[PDB]
Amino acid sequence: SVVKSFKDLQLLQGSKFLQNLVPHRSYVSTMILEVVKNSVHSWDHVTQGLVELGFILMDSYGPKKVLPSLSRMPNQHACKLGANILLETFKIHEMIRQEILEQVLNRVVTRASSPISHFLDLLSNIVMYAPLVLQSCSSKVTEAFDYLSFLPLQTVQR
Amino acid sequence: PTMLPECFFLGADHVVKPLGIKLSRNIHLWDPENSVLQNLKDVLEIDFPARAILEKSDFTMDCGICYAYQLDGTIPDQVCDNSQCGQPFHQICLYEWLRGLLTSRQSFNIIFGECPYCSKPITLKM
Amino acid sequence: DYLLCCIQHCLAWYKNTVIPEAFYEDLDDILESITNRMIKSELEDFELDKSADFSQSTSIGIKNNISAFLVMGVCEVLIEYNFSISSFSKNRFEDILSLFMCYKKLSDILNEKAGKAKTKMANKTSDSLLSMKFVSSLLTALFRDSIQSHQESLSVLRSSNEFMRYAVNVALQKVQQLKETGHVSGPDGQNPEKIFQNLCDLTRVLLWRYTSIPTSVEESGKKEKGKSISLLCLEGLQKIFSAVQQFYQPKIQQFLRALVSVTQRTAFQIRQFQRSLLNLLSSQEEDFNSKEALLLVTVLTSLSKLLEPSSPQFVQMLSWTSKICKENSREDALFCKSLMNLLFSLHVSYKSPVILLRDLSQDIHGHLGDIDQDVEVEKTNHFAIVNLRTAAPTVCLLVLSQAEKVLEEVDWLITKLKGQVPNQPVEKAIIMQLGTLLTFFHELVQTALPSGSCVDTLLKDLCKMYTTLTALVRYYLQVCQSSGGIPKNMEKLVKLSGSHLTPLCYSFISYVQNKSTKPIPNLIFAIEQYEKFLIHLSKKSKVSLMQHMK
Amino acid sequence: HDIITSLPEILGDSQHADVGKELSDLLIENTSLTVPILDVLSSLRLDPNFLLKVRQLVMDKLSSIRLEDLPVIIKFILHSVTAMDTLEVISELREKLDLQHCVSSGQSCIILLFDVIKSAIRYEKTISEAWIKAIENTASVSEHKVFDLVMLFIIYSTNTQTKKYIDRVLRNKIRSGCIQEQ
Ligand SMILES: [Zn+2]
Ligand SMILES: [Zn+2]
Repeated sequence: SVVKSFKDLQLLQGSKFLQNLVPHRSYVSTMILEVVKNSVHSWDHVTQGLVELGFILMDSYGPKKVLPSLSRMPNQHACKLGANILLETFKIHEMIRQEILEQVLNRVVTRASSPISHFLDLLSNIVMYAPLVLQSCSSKVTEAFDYLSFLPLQTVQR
Repeated sequence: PTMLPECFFLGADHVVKPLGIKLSRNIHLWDPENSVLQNLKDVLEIDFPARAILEKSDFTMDCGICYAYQLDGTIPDQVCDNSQCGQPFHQICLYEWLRGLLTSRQSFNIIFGECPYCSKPITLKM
Repeated sequence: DYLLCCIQHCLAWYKNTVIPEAFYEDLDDILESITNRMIKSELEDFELDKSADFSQSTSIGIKNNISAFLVMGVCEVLIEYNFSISSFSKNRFEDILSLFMCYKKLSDILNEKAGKAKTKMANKTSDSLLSMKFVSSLLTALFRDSIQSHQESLSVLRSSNEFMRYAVNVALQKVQQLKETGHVSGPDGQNPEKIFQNLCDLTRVLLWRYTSIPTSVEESGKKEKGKSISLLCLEGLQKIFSAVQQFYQPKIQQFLRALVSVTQRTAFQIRQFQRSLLNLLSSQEEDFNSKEALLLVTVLTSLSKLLEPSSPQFVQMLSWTSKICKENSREDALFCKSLMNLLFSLHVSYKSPVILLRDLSQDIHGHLGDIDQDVEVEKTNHFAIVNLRTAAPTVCLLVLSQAEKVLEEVDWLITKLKGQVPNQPVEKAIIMQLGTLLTFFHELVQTALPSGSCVDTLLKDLCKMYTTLTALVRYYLQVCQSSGGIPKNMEKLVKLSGSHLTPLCYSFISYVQNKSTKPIPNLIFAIEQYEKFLIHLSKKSKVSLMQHMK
Repeated sequence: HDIITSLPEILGDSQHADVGKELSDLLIENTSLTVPILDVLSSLRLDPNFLLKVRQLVMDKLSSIRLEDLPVIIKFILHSVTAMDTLEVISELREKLDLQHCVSSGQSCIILLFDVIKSAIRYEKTISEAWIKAIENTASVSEHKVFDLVMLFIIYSTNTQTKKYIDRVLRNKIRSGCIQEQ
C-alpha cells in the first residue's frame, strides 16, 4: 500500500493533467505519521507494530543499485519513511528505546556489504535528538565497540 | 562530580516534557568547569525555589489515598497529568488502587488508569 | 605534498589566531629556503623527463611518477604559502609564477606520459591540496580585485592563459568532489557551512566573470574555443547549482542573497542567462560552438526547477522557450534534443502536451512525407526546429515517449474508474485526451520513418493505444448495465478509431513488412482483441459500433 | 599481570612465535593467567595454525577456569571462528560446558555469559544455524543438560528466521522422548 501511495504521488506531481482531475487524497505515508502523533499517549500495542513495520521498510528499500525515477523516489521515501517513523516514536515512546537503538545497531555492525548509509544517518538523528536517553541503554553501545576493530573505515568514523 | 550526573524528572507528563526536551537540546552546553547548579541553571534555563516554604507551602502533600507522607521510605512522587487535580500519591497506594479497577490494563511495566480524584488518564511505571 | 599543505594551514592559523614566540620563525625560514631553492630547481635535481621516462613497466618509472606528483603537490602548497605570507608582493608572485611554470611543465610531461598509455589512471586528475577557502580567494584576487596596491603585482598573473584555465580547473575539481562525495578534500571540507560559504563565493565569482566579460572575447587561439574560460565558468555554474539543489535545498534563499522570494531572483537571473543564449544564437555563427549553447540550455533547465508552475515568470519562461522552438534553426541534434526536453518539462506542469505532440508529429509528417510517396504535406510554419537530420532520427522518439507518458496517465485514470465502481468529467477529460492522441497517431502512421528505432517504437506505441482502447471498452462493458447506454463522446472516439486509425495501421504494417519479430504479432493480437471486445461491447451496449468499423 | 599486558609495545616483529610458544607453554601450566595471555595473544602477530592449536588447548581446559573469567574466554572462542570450523568447535563447546557446576555469585556471571552468546549470535549469523544443528545432530544421547533448552529458547528469542527451524527441531525432540519434564 505504501509503495502504491508513493507511485501515485510521483505520477501526480510530475503531471498537472491528473492534478486538475483528482482531488488531493491524503497519502498513506501521512496517515501513518499521523497515527504516530495520536499514538503518543497510551498505544503500546500499535507502536510495537510500527517499529517492526519501519524496519521492514528500511531492510527492503535500503539502497542496492550502487554497491532514475522508479527505483529511487518510492524507495528513498520508503526507507526515510521508516526513519521518520522510528525517530518520531523515539521522541515520545520511551519504552521502545533500546529496541529501536538495539535494532539500529543490529543492522549497523555486521552487514558492511549491503549499503548501510541510511542507518547511520538515522542513528545520527536519533542520538543527536536526545543522547541522555542512551545513558539508560548504554551497554548496547559498548558491545558494538568490541566489534569496532572489524568494521570498514567509512562506517567507523561516521 | 562536576561531570553530568544521572538525572530525570518526576511529575506531570505534560509539564515534564518541556524539561526533558530543553535538557536534551541544550545538554551540549553543559560545561564541567562550573558548578552543578551553575551548569543546570543555564542548561535547563530555569531557576529553583530557595525554601519557598519547605515544611508547608500550600498543598496537602499527603498521598490523598493513605493521607500520609513517609510510607516506608517512599515519598509522594506519582502525580496527576492535570492542572485541576495535581494530586500526589504513593507508588504503592496508586498501584494497589489501579490494579483493582476494571478499566485498568497492564502493558509490560506500565499501568494506565483513572486518577482517583478527577478520573483522568494517569500512568504508573513500576 | 599533503604534509606541507597541513603545515602551512597550521602556521597561517598560528599567525592569525595564536599570537593574538620563537618557534614559528623556524618553520617560516625553512619554507623560505624551500621556496628560493625550488625556484632555481629544475627537473634534473629529481632526474625527471630525461633519465627515467616514467614508464608503467619498471619500478623506476613508478618512482618518477610518484615523485612528480609529490613535486606537483609541493609546488602547489608553496603557491599557497607564498600567497599567504604578504599583501601581494611582486617578487613572491614572480616566485609563484615560476613554481606554476614548473608545475605546468610537469603537467604537460605527465600528459605526454598518459598519452603513451591511456588516461586510465585518475592520478593526474587526483585532487589538488589547495583549500576551497584558498581557491575562492584566488579567483576573487584574479578577477574581481582591482586594488592598485595589489594590481601591479597580480597583473603578471592576470597576463596568463594556462594559469587562468588551471585556476578554474581547480575550482571545478573541488565542485566535482563535492558532488560525488558529501564533501571536498582539503581542510574545512568537513564542516558543511564553510563549504556552503565557499560555494556561494565561487558562484558569485563565476557569475561575474561570465556576465561582465562575455564569451565572444576569444583572443587566445582557435584551439581554445572549446576550452574558453567564459565556457569553464558557466560549466562550474551548472555543477554548482545542481550540487547545491541536491545537498543544500533548505538554504537556496541565503544562497541566492549572495547573487523577496525565489521567483523574482530566479527571473532576473534567467533573463540575463537567456539573453546570453540569445546573443550567442542570434550572433548567427556558422562555426557554431554547440558546447556553450548546450550548456546554456542545460543551466536554464536546472534553474527552471525553482519557478512555480503558477507564477507569471513560469509562463514567461514557457512562452520564451516555445518562441526559441519557433524561430531558431541551429542544425545540431543535441541542441534540439535538450531544448525539446526543456519545452516538454516546462509545458506539462502547465497543461497536457498532446496538442504540441500532434503539432510536432505534423512537422515530422511534413518533412518526411508518406509511405505512398504521393502525399505532399509540409507544415514547417508550426515549429522551426524540425529538420531532415533532426526530426527523423531524434524528434519522433521524444514525441512518442511523451505520448507514452500521456497513455500511462490516462491508464491510471481508467484503472481508478474501473476500481471505483467524479464519474462524468473524469471520462470527458480522458476521452478528450484520447481523441487528441488519436489525431496525433493519425499524423504519425502516415509518415515514412527510417528503419531504425522509429518503426518498432511507433508499432509498440500503437499497441499501447489498442491496449488503452481495450481497457476503455472493458470499463464500458463493466459500467453499461448500471447506467444503460453509451455516452455520445465514446461513440465518436470509437468511430474515429475505427475509421481513421486502423486502415492506416494496416497500411503501415504492410509498409514495414514489405521493406527488408514480436511487436507486429503483438500489434495484430492487440487489434484482434480490440475487435473481439468491441463486438462484446456493441452487443452489450445496445449501440451498433461495427458499422463504423469495416 | 602488568608486565605481560605491556608485551606487544616492547617486542619487534620477529621474535613473536617463540614468545607465543613460550606463552602457550605457560598457558597449559597456569590457568590463573588465561585471560591476560589470551588478550596479549590476540594482539600479537601469529600464524593461523598456532591460533587453532591454542583454541583446542584452551577448550580442553574449559572446565578448569574459575567462573569469573569463563565469559571472556568464550568471547575469544567465538570471535575465533571461521565459516567452516563452526560446527566442530560449537559441538565441542556445547559438550564441554555444564551450567551445573557453577552455581548472586553464580547467576550474575552466567547472565553475562548468555549476554556474550546473545551478542555473538546477533552479530554473526552462522553461529546460530550451526549451533542448533549441534543439538539436533546430538539427538542420540537422552542425557541432555540444562544448557540445551536455555540456548534453544535464546535463539528463538533472537533472530527470527530460525523460528520454524527451532519449532520443527523441538517437535522431533519431544516425540523422540529426549525432552521431558525434569
Ligand atoms: Zn500513600
Ligand atoms: Zn487527577
